[PDB]
Amino acid sequence: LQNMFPDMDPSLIEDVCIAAASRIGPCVDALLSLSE
Amino acid sequence: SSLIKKIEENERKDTLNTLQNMFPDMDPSLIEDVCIAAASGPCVD
Amino acid sequence: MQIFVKTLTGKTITLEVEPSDTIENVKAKIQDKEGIPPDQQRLIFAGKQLEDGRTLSDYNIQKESTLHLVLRL
Repeated sequence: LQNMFPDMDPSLIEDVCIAAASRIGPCVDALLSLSE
Repeated sequence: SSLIKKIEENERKDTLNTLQNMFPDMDPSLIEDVCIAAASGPCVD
Repeated sequence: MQIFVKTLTGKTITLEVEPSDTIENVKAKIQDKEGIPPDQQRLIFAGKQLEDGRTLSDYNIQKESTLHLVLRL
């Protein structure tokens, strides 16, 4: 990922990975759905 | 295989802690079944 | 008053806000310190997704409450 975005803030990259490789996003979409 | 399971089991624990904090009034066991069924390249997104 | 926002890595940042500030206003500040555009920010508090046009008071967000930032992936 660093070799893909070599100028990006190394700390901003790591941040995005630990979200996809956790899929906390879809888990949130699923929990929010239970009250709709 | 009782090693890959531990790895998959370790990351899920982390997510479970976060989710419970975001949804304090929800049943932890429910969040767990949801997490297990929940989705995941993407990092490049 | 101070409020807290839990970032992507679980780290907490502080924001100085007024109860009448909007979620939009809060997202703007988060962009300043986290490098995430508002449109890619999703904020969660007390089991609810916060909407841009509502205020902190609207969600009963008080001094030292913690909001959760989730990357819109």
